[PDB]
Amino acid sequence: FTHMSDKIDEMYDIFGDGHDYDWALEIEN
Amino acid sequence: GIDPFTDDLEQYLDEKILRLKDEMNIAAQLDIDTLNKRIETGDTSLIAMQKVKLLPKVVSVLSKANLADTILDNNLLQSVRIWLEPLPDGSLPSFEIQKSLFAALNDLPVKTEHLKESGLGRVVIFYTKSKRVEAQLARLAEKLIAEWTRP
Repeated sequence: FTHMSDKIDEMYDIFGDGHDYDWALEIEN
Repeated sequence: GIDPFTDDLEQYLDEKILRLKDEMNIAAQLDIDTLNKRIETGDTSLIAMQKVKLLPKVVSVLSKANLADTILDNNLLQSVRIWLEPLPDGSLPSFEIQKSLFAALNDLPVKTEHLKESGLGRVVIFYTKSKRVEAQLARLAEKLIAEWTRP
């Protein structure tokens, strides 16, 4: 639990902001 | 990518995975060229099949538990991410490729460091949003995201 707050930051390190593929999602639409 | 201070067997396995990584990258790039060529020229006969042709070889390596360390240590997952990425026209790779890759990921002991160096997390998220992904594969993607966003 000591650094459990840091887990958020780690999500970000893995996933980034989530928009790398928006261009492809927009094509579909 | 081979470690000089490892014995022949370890170098042999590293080489096997590094060769596969390069072959996967060539196959993906050739399919991309084909799909750009199919766009620049509207030649409708053009289909991308190099990834599909190499897939049995990829599945055979990914499914061997005793190759997990070598797969993870050499960043093969970076090539898997590239195989899952939408193509230049927004189209996904074939169902067989998606299903085979996700099923193999389900069995690998993927860690944060591997997701970080491969970018694999970002493409799996895309599979939970895409409208062109079959519902069973979206469930598998979601289940992987969940196994990888544990606190």
